[PDB]
Amino acid sequence: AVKKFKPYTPSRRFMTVADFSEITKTEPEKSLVKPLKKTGGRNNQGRITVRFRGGGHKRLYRIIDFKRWDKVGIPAKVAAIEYDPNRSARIALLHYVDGEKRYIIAPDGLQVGQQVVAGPDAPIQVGNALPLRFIPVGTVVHAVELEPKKGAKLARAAGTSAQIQGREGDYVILRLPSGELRKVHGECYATVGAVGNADHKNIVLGKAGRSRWLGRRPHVRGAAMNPVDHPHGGGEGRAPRGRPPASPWGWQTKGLKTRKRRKPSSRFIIARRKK
Amino acid sequence: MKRTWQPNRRKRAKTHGFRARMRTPGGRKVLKRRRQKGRWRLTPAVRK
RNA sequence: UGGGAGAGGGUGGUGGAAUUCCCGGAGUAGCGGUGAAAUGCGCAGAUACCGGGAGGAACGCCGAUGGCGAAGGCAGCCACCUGGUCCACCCGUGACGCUGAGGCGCGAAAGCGUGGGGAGCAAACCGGAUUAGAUACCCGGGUAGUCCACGCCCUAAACG
RNA sequence: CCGAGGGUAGGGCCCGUGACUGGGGCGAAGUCGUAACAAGGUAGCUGUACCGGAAGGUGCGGCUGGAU
RNA sequence: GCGGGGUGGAGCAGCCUGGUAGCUCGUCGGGCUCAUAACCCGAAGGUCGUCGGUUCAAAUCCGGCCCCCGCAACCA
RNA sequence: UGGUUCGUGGAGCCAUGGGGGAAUCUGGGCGGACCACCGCCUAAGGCUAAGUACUCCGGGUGACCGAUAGCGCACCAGUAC
RNA sequence: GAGCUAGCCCUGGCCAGGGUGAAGCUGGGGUGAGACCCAGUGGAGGCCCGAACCGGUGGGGGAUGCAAACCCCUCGGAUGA
RNA sequence: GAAUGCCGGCAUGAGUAACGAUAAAGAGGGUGAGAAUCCCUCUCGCCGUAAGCCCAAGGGUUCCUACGCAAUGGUCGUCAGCGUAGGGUUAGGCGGGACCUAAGGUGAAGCCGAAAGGCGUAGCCGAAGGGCAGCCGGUUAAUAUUCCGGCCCUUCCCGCAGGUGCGAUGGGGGGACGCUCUAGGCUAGGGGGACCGGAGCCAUGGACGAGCCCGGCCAGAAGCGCAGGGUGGGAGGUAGGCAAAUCCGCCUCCCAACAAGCUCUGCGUGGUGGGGAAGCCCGGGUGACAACCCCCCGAAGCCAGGGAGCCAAGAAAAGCCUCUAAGCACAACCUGCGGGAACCCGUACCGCAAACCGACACAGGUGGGCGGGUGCAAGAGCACUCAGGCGCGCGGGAGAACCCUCGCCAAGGAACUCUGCAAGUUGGCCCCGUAACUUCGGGAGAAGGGGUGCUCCCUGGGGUGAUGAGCCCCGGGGAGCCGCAGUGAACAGGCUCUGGCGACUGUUUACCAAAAACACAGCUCUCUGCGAACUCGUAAGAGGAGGUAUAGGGAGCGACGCUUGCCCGGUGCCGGAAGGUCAAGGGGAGGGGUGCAAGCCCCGAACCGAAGCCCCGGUGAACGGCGGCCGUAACUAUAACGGUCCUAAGGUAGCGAAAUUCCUUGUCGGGUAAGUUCCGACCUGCACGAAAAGCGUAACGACCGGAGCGCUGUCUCGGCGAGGGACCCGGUGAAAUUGAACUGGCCGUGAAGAUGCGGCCUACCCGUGGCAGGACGAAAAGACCCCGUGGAGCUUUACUGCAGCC
RNA sequence: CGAUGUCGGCUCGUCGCAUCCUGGGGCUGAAGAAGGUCCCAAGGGUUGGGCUGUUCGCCCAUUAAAGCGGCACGCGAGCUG
Ligand SMILES: [K+]
Ligand SMILES: [Mg+2]
Ligand SMILES: [Mg+2]
Ligand SMILES: [Mg+2]
Ligand SMILES: [Mg+2]
Ligand SMILES: [Mg+2]
Ligand SMILES: [Mg+2]
Ligand SMILES: [Mg+2]
Ligand SMILES: [Mg+2]
Ligand SMILES: [Mg+2]
Ligand SMILES: [Mg+2]
Ligand SMILES: [Mg+2]
Ligand SMILES: [Mg+2]
Ligand SMILES: [Mg+2]
Ligand SMILES: [Mg+2]
Ligand SMILES: [Mg+2]
Ligand SMILES: [Mg+2]
Ligand SMILES: [Mg+2]
Ligand SMILES: [Mg+2]
Ligand SMILES: [Mg+2]
Ligand SMILES: [Mg+2]
Ligand SMILES: [Mg+2]
Ligand SMILES: [Mg+2]
Ligand SMILES: [Mg+2]
Ligand SMILES: [Mg+2]
Ligand SMILES: [Mg+2]
Ligand SMILES: [Mg+2]
Ligand SMILES: [Mg+2]
Ligand SMILES: [Mg+2]
Ligand SMILES: [Mg+2]
Ligand SMILES: [Mg+2]
Ligand SMILES: [Mg+2]
Ligand SMILES: [Mg+2]
Ligand SMILES: [Mg+2]
Ligand SMILES: [Mg+2]
Ligand SMILES: [Mg+2]
Ligand SMILES: [Mg+2]
Ligand SMILES: [Mg+2]
Ligand SMILES: [Mg+2]
Ligand SMILES: [Mg+2]
Ligand SMILES: [Mg+2]
Ligand SMILES: [Mg+2]
Ligand SMILES: [Mg+2]
Ligand SMILES: [Mg+2]
Ligand SMILES: [Mg+2]
Ligand SMILES: [Mg+2]
Ligand SMILES: [Mg+2]
Ligand SMILES: [Mg+2]
Ligand SMILES: [Mg+2]
Ligand SMILES: [Mg+2]
Ligand SMILES: [Mg+2]
Ligand SMILES: [Mg+2]
Ligand SMILES: [Mg+2]
Ligand SMILES: [Mg+2]
Ligand SMILES: [Mg+2]
Ligand SMILES: [Mg+2]
Ligand SMILES: [Mg+2]
Ligand SMILES: [Mg+2]
Ligand SMILES: [Mg+2]
Ligand SMILES: [Mg+2]
Ligand SMILES: [Mg+2]
Ligand SMILES: [Mg+2]
Ligand SMILES: [Mg+2]
Ligand SMILES: [Mg+2]
Ligand SMILES: [Mg+2]
Ligand SMILES: [Mg+2]
Ligand SMILES: [Mg+2]
Ligand SMILES: [Mg+2]
Ligand SMILES: [Mg+2]
Ligand SMILES: [Mg+2]
Ligand SMILES: [Mg+2]
Ligand SMILES: [Mg+2]
Ligand SMILES: [Mg+2]
Ligand SMILES: [Mg+2]
Ligand SMILES: [Mg+2]
Ligand SMILES: [Mg+2]
Ligand SMILES: [Mg+2]
Ligand SMILES: [Mg+2]
Ligand SMILES: [Mg+2]
Ligand SMILES: [Mg+2]
Ligand SMILES: [Mg+2]
Ligand SMILES: [Mg+2]
Ligand SMILES: [Mg+2]
Ligand SMILES: [Mg+2]
Ligand SMILES: [Mg+2]
Ligand SMILES: [Mg+2]
Ligand SMILES: [Mg+2]
Ligand SMILES: [Mg+2]
Ligand SMILES: [Mg+2]
Ligand SMILES: [Mg+2]
Ligand SMILES: [Mg+2]
Ligand SMILES: [Mg+2]
Ligand SMILES: [Mg+2]
Ligand SMILES: [Mg+2]
Ligand SMILES: [Mg+2]
Ligand SMILES: [Mg+2]
Ligand SMILES: [Mg+2]
Ligand SMILES: [Mg+2]
Ligand SMILES: [Mg+2]
Ligand SMILES: [Mg+2]
Ligand SMILES: [Mg+2]
Ligand SMILES: [Mg+2]
Ligand SMILES: [Mg+2]
Ligand SMILES: [Mg+2]
Ligand SMILES: [Mg+2]
Ligand SMILES: [Mg+2]
Ligand SMILES: [Mg+2]
Ligand SMILES: [Mg+2]
Ligand SMILES: [Mg+2]
Ligand SMILES: [Mg+2]
Ligand SMILES: [Mg+2]
Ligand SMILES: [Mg+2]
Ligand SMILES: [Mg+2]
Ligand SMILES: [Mg+2]
Ligand SMILES: [Mg+2]
Ligand SMILES: [Mg+2]
Ligand SMILES: [Mg+2]
Ligand SMILES: [Mg+2]
Ligand SMILES: [Mg+2]
Ligand SMILES: [Mg+2]
Ligand SMILES: [Mg+2]
Ligand SMILES: [Mg+2]
Ligand SMILES: [Mg+2]
Ligand SMILES: [Mg+2]
Ligand SMILES: [Mg+2]
Ligand SMILES: [Mg+2]
Ligand SMILES: [Mg+2]
Ligand SMILES: [Mg+2]
Ligand SMILES: [Mg+2]
Ligand SMILES: [Mg+2]
Ligand SMILES: [Mg+2]
Ligand SMILES: [Mg+2]
Ligand SMILES: [Mg+2]
Ligand SMILES: [Mg+2]
Ligand SMILES: [Mg+2]
Ligand SMILES: [Mg+2]
Ligand SMILES: [Mg+2]
Ligand SMILES: [Mg+2]
Ligand SMILES: [Mg+2]
Ligand SMILES: [Mg+2]
Ligand SMILES: [Mg+2]
Ligand SMILES: [Mg+2]
Ligand SMILES: [Mg+2]
Ligand SMILES: [Mg+2]
Ligand SMILES: [Mg+2]
Ligand SMILES: [Mg+2]
Ligand SMILES: [Mg+2]
Ligand SMILES: [Mg+2]
Ligand SMILES: [Mg+2]
Ligand SMILES: [Mg+2]
Ligand SMILES: [Mg+2]
Ligand SMILES: [Mg+2]
Ligand SMILES: [Mg+2]
Ligand SMILES: [Mg+2]
Ligand SMILES: [Mg+2]
Ligand SMILES: [Mg+2]
Ligand SMILES: [Mg+2]
Ligand SMILES: [Mg+2]
Ligand SMILES: [Mg+2]
Ligand SMILES: [Mg+2]
Ligand SMILES: [Mg+2]
Ligand SMILES: [Mg+2]
Ligand SMILES: [Mg+2]
Ligand SMILES: [Mg+2]
Ligand SMILES: [Mg+2]
Ligand SMILES: [Mg+2]
Ligand SMILES: [Mg+2]
Ligand SMILES: [Mg+2]
Ligand SMILES: [Mg+2]
Ligand SMILES: [Mg+2]
Ligand SMILES: [Mg+2]
Ligand SMILES: [Mg+2]
Ligand SMILES: [Mg+2]
Ligand SMILES: [Mg+2]
Ligand SMILES: [Mg+2]
Ligand SMILES: [Mg+2]
Ligand SMILES: [Mg+2]
Ligand SMILES: [Mg+2]
Ligand SMILES: [Mg+2]
Ligand SMILES: [Mg+2]
Ligand SMILES: [Mg+2]
Ligand SMILES: [Mg+2]
Ligand SMILES: [Mg+2]
Ligand SMILES: [Mg+2]
Ligand SMILES: [Mg+2]
Ligand SMILES: [Mg+2]
Ligand SMILES: [Mg+2]
Ligand SMILES: [Mg+2]
Ligand SMILES: [Mg+2]
Ligand SMILES: [Mg+2]
Ligand SMILES: [Mg+2]
Ligand SMILES: [Mg+2]
Ligand SMILES: [Mg+2]
Ligand SMILES: [Mg+2]
Ligand SMILES: [Mg+2]
Ligand SMILES: [Mg+2]
Ligand SMILES: [Mg+2]
Ligand SMILES: [Mg+2]
Ligand SMILES: [Mg+2]
Repeated sequence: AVKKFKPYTPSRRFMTVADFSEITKTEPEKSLVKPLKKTGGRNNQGRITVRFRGGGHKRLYRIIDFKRWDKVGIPAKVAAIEYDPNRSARIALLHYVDGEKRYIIAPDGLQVGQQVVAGPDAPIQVGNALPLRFIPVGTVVHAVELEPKKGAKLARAAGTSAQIQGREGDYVILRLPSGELRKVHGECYATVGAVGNADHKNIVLGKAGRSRWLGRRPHVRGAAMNPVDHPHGGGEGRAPRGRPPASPWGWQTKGLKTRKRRKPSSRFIIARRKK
Repeated sequence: MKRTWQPNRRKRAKTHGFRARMRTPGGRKVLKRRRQKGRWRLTPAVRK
């Protein structure tokens, strides 16, 4: 669930944390962790290209297997369920019968000790990876490749899934986490089921510092700035917007669609998103 | 208070050093210029 | 001990009809609605018809004046888990019973919190008509809500 | 030592009272509408929510103390 | 100090573009009703804030006076 | 678009980023939109002295300065600071 | 020019000593089982007091200053953004 | 001769201010031409979580001696961080390199850019991170983990022996890790001893004493001992760890498992080598053959890669171990001996400071370690004091005003004042005891009160010992003594009530604003399907993100509670394969030029021709907006009701003289003797109002209002005292300012405020301490205002462009 | 305008008189007492508080009275802010 605190300090009043119920191994696999280069939000020009980032906890990057069709027909056992700081989701450690050890994003209902596999031959059972065309229409699925062999790009966030709507030619029809209706190629791989830790969204950070722990520096409102800095800058005392609400760089930020109309992928998007 | 000048030999050599100068076209011009005026030092003295 | 009837309760699945919406055909000068109309939708191609897709809710005929439950209440179908009850044989125990201030659980609808869902319906609301007025009754729309999960609320013409 | 009591400091209950404010009860022939009683001219009553000058209306479920 | 306004009883057209004062309500008369409101049929009432000028002619165009509601009054 | 005196002008000429795209002397460019006549010239390969520029350097000469002048420095000055 | 200053990156380091006593765990009551109450244990926190250290609230002094921002008295944070 | 001119020189202010923390001096004796200031001694005072000691930056000879005193030194100077000369820094083991990586930097390959250049994988560079071999003592005027002595260790090369399938920039293990809490055992360090060693000492009434005073250790290989760290063992298979593999990984099997074993650390002991006080004899000699023991306290340090809990999930690479590959097995490596070999750089001295950063020998700034003892509950607080260091580089007097810093004050007790500003009060610990309200944590240290020393007696539990004595940490009960007073000194909250605003901890205008502002968890809107959107860049390339809609960007609002109404006509935005316009282009009715012509050249209407705009729609937690005039109730007053005009629609709930109320100190009530402030009401709200959020809210606040109690020099109202200045003397000696000055008052006059002109009056010459009315005193070419066809920043549906997007 | 610091307070005064009080008077619709009103007179005096930044003013308690004005709305090289 979601663990609560008694209000013994003001921020403790609302702060909520993960239950970590599913977690079975509390340190990572040495052979599978590489160092994380923290950016600060700065590019190779040294320039801040993403505002309000930095100062967060040190992290190691667990290398995750987003391919899976590496080891086709080679089964693996669920050795443990672990903490990854780099994603909303949890990661499952697999010991293959090969001896090879890899990480995958852990789906909901995945239990430690069960045996998972990848391939056309695979059973439709939670934690298995098949190319989409061999998965029964109407079944929940995650970790979806966008193009064949190019890597798992869809539904990797805690509690997300995409569902298989139907088929047409060499493509299948998916409903993504956003509720968009997409044509994804038939040979694109996908893991059945949805990502675990679906109680993620119910977490209440509780205080400024919690955000700062996450590498999230304070976000300052344009309205609080000056005309040199923002369209919403200036004015004597508090001021309304006074123009169409805008970004620091001047584009409109309420409702202005931005995705490039002539994008080649337009041919493959059936229905724009949901709510 | 803390003042503006905090001597640091590594910083000096790396910012205004001869090797620093020679890399950048502007730095080389500083050298050319200082050589033309006949400066005794083309570059700050620092004990390495 | 053996036997029966049942929308009693819970969990998980699954079926077709209908409305809406989306796509493709074919097709044209209106459709819708009323007491009569107007708003509304439709040559930017609607209504009516055929094909395909998605999604939600409710279960037609059976269906009864019927059945179950202590009450609230319970209705497609399938399985699991589970309560109460009646009958028969007269086998077991031997008054172990009845009621019940407190307590405790249950408790339609609405409403509330967090998250999902949202086809139809529809407080609020907007528009059109009626009307002296019409903050209504009727009409075209429409948000919460109705639906699922969990936790609250604990009311009733909770009636025989 | 105890000790009537006096003093200081904070609590509890009752009483009277207060600019103002909330509805209540009464008050021969006030202003507005007409909700209910006949199918009361939209059956009524209802718990609840929301709304409106006001009675009231509407939604959701319920009862007949309604249909004739 | 700058602006709009003044017209049957009430609220508003007409002025801009001179000649022709209108719309809803109210008032009155007659209907329907046992009666009243609603409703139906007809009717009256402004002489245009006043004073002067322009004009053949002024609600209408120009100028004073009175009123009537607006907007401003900043740098110290 | 640039260059020429030429700022779109009647705007040729020389150059060229884009599109199209020939011919070999009966070929081709030019003579200020364009046409015809009359001429001038021979693109899309390269090189080429002298006359011209300048003064770190050496010298010559000043109706040039004469230590606040003359170079920033007559002197251990691009120094001390 | 980031040897001041502002943000980020990498690698090191500092935070006397007291105080409060969350979750959990154990035991006891409890109930069909629970929720739950009790005691002990425990040692949470942009928790409390307060040095170092980081500040700079109120006042006074200083004002060709000790100082081109200082001094004294007081006052803020002090396991955390 | 003037430019607040430029350069230089010298004046004035002036023998004036000042001579840099108020920690403080006095005397004797040396030196010497000269001494408050240099040397020596005694006395006195100051620092001692430093103002003492080590280390790193930085400084660069300042270090040590000798000789000096012109300048530097805020005075003097015989002294010096000054001048001159000489001397001084010693390493295989300490630091850095010949080792390794981090951010970052650079960069074969590769990419991009007019040129310069930008980027970039591997590699390489890059350290206060990882790895790595020295500890104690003596010595010099000055160096010492470096020289010397004792004990100890590392690498390289060669050789001997035993041993093995040897061999790597390749594989694999290890290296390798957070925050908080914390066990066991030690050590650093400390306290005590009736014990051991010690020169001495008996004072002034007492003490020859179990009296005083002093000291009672340091380093140390192998071995052993204690405490910990790390590590399972053996087979079979194996398709994975880009080749191989007996290594690791996976599966199976046997065995055993907080043991043990194996190995690695720390502490102890340890052959040995050192060290060794007070006192008084001139740094040394002596003590001294010094003693070198026992008990207690006890780390934040060691064992350390220990343990536990938590979430925010906590570097790399080499050294080292292992696996094999070319290769090679006369080699090669492993082990133990042994000889040999072991380079470059730093090393002085300052280092919280007179040697570093601040123009200064500057009350400022500067990272790390050590930082003794007693007492106060603790402590790095506080007072004293040890080792050690200092009395701050002008003094001597006097005892005015006035200023600073400080102490006390009769009666009053906020009457002071914008304000209790400031200063009192309160103050630690222990015990009792504590309200509204609340989100059940809190509010709480609420408030309020009691105790606090010392002596004797009895006693209760813990650590170490042993289960005891002793030492040591917690306590409890009774009887007494003293003073004005027992946290007797120093350090250490005044409290309450009620409003506004912001939930809260935080943050901010370096150097006049710390707030109510920013931030914040949280809420909603919106964009984005991943080669994402968006940001940076001409680009390449990055960030986003090694992320993937429970995610990332943008925007408003800003815990939480109850809520967030009506307007889509204008603007934005979103949707709309129609219609209207629409640029290049296409198309070429038809005209035009020239030509004898074939021809070349030019204009050119219809018609087809995108986005955009028009147009049709949707949209408010999008830009925004949310009426007027008349009448009307069986008293008056008011208007639930009505009439009409306009609008896209006419402000809902909740609030309201408000951080908003002009009229205004609105009116009423409360508090006060008295209240333009305050709180509570009313509502004709100049000009609240619902995420530029509305109405509330416990807790919080160096924010801003109002009040009360306490207590006070704030005040009535001032008085006295203290020190540092002011003042006098010796030493040193500035500054701004300054047209020149032989520089009075009144009434006038004058460019309208006269020392300077007129009349009058007054006045000997010259200083010193004082006060500030004037010299329209100083300072700054008014910052307000205007002017200038001066400038800049910012804005927009001003103009014209440009990037960017379509 | 190459600068004449600007409200109010505090402190320190001084001047005017168109007199608030005290002294002296005339007229009174002056019985007395207590007033009204005018003349003379500037010697001295002219309170402490609540509210506001306030000057002013209102209020409280007194008073013989609680005067009004000038001095750069007297006075910031005197202070406050
Ligand atoms: K101004
Ligand atoms: Mg919580
Ligand atoms: Mg979990
Ligand atoms: Mg690694
Ligand atoms: Mg770079
Ligand atoms: Mg750069
Ligand atoms: Mg950004
Ligand atoms: Mg950033
Ligand atoms: Mg995770
Ligand atoms: Mg983080
Ligand atoms: Mg913000
Ligand atoms: Mg601002
Ligand atoms: Mg800027
Ligand atoms: Mg802008
Ligand atoms: Mg703005
Ligand atoms: Mg501003
Ligand atoms: Mg603003
Ligand atoms: Mg404003
Ligand atoms: Mg706004
Ligand atoms: Mg854009
Ligand atoms: Mg979509
Ligand atoms: Mg500071
Ligand atoms: Mg500092
Ligand atoms: Mg350096
Ligand atoms: Mg540096
Ligand atoms: Mg350099
Ligand atoms: Mg030279
Ligand atoms: Mg240089
Ligand atoms: Mg058509
Ligand atoms: Mg029997
Ligand atoms: Mg119920
Ligand atoms: Mg409710
Ligand atoms: Mg609610
Ligand atoms: Mg409907
Ligand atoms: Mg008595
Ligand atoms: Mg009814
Ligand atoms: Mg009725
Ligand atoms: Mg009815
Ligand atoms: Mg009716
Ligand atoms: Mg109404
Ligand atoms: Mg309704
Ligand atoms: Mg009936
Ligand atoms: Mg008109
Ligand atoms: Mg007309
Ligand atoms: Mg007429
Ligand atoms: Mg009758
Ligand atoms: Mg032109
Ligand atoms: Mg032209
Ligand atoms: Mg031309
Ligand atoms: Mg030709
Ligand atoms: Mg040509
Ligand atoms: Mg020619
Ligand atoms: Mg010609
Ligand atoms: Mg030619
Ligand atoms: Mg040719
Ligand atoms: Mg030539
Ligand atoms: Mg001459
Ligand atoms: Mg000369
Ligand atoms: Mg020369
Ligand atoms: Mg920096
Ligand atoms: Mg704690
Ligand atoms: Mg804290
Ligand atoms: Mg420390
Ligand atoms: Mg103070
Ligand atoms: Mg200053
Ligand atoms: Mg200070
Ligand atoms: Mg504190
Ligand atoms: Mg002249
Ligand atoms: Mg001058
Ligand atoms: Mg001159
Ligand atoms: Mg002179
Ligand atoms: Mg003198
Ligand atoms: Mg003088
Ligand atoms: Mg002096
Ligand atoms: Mg001094
Ligand atoms: Mg001084
Ligand atoms: Mg002293
Ligand atoms: Mg001498
Ligand atoms: Mg001295
Ligand atoms: Mg000490
Ligand atoms: Mg120096
Ligand atoms: Mg000298
Ligand atoms: Mg000197
Ligand atoms: Mg001297
Ligand atoms: Mg050595
Ligand atoms: Mg070598
Ligand atoms: Mg390297
Ligand atoms: Mg580069
Ligand atoms: Mg290196
Ligand atoms: Mg290193
Ligand atoms: Mg490390
Ligand atoms: Mg070393
Ligand atoms: Mg050693
Ligand atoms: Mg051998
Ligand atoms: Mg071996
Ligand atoms: Mg080998
Ligand atoms: Mg690691
Ligand atoms: Mg933590
Ligand atoms: Mg321990
Ligand atoms: Mg030791
Ligand atoms: Mg001790
Ligand atoms: Mg001892
Ligand atoms: Mg004696
Ligand atoms: Mg293998
Ligand atoms: Mg292999
Ligand atoms: Mg094997
Ligand atoms: Mg000795
Ligand atoms: Mg001896
Ligand atoms: Mg550990
Ligand atoms: Mg690396
Ligand atoms: Mg071979
Ligand atoms: Mg051989
Ligand atoms: Mg070498
Ligand atoms: Mg040395
Ligand atoms: Mg230090
Ligand atoms: Mg020094
Ligand atoms: Mg400087
Ligand atoms: Mg000094
Ligand atoms: Mg100093
Ligand atoms: Mg200095
Ligand atoms: Mg210590
Ligand atoms: Mg203490
Ligand atoms: Mg004197
Ligand atoms: Mg007193
Ligand atoms: Mg008092
Ligand atoms: Mg008192
Ligand atoms: Mg006062
Ligand atoms: Mg106050
Ligand atoms: Mg105070
Ligand atoms: Mg105290
Ligand atoms: Mg409570
Ligand atoms: Mg207390
Ligand atoms: Mg005593
Ligand atoms: Mg305190
Ligand atoms: Mg207020
Ligand atoms: Mg705050
Ligand atoms: Mg709040
Ligand atoms: Mg906040
Ligand atoms: Mg500031
Ligand atoms: Mg500044
Ligand atoms: Mg500033
Ligand atoms: Mg200040
Ligand atoms: Mg503050
Ligand atoms: Mg401040
Ligand atoms: Mg804020
Ligand atoms: Mg919120
Ligand atoms: Mg850009
Ligand atoms: Mg760009
Ligand atoms: Mg990345
Ligand atoms: Mg805000
Ligand atoms: Mg509440
Ligand atoms: Mg609108
Ligand atoms: Mg619109
Ligand atoms: Mg619209
Ligand atoms: Mg178009
Ligand atoms: Mg709104
Ligand atoms: Mg009336
Ligand atoms: Mg309003
Ligand atoms: Mg409303
Ligand atoms: Mg009001
Ligand atoms: Mg008031
Ligand atoms: Mg207002
Ligand atoms: Mg007012
Ligand atoms: Mg008043
Ligand atoms: Mg009162
Ligand atoms: Mg006041
Ligand atoms: Mg009030
Ligand atoms: Mg009013
Ligand atoms: Mg708003
Ligand atoms: Mg509150
Ligand atoms: Mg504050
Ligand atoms: Mg005083
Ligand atoms: Mg004195
Ligand atoms: Mg001198
Ligand atoms: Mg006179
Ligand atoms: Mg005069
Ligand atoms: Mg004259
Ligand atoms: Mg005269
Ligand atoms: Mg003066
Ligand atoms: Mg100037
Ligand atoms: Mg000027
Ligand atoms: Mg200024
Ligand atoms: Mg100026
Ligand atoms: Mg002006
Ligand atoms: Mg102009
Ligand atoms: Mg002009
Ligand atoms: Mg002026
Ligand atoms: Mg002046
Ligand atoms: Mg008089
Ligand atoms: Mg009399
Ligand atoms: Mg009388
Ligand atoms: Mg007088
Ligand atoms: Mg006043
Ligand atoms: Mg007033
Ligand atoms: Mg009298
Ligand atoms: Mg005046
Ligand atoms: Mg004045
Ligand atoms: Mg003043
Ligand atoms: Mg003056």
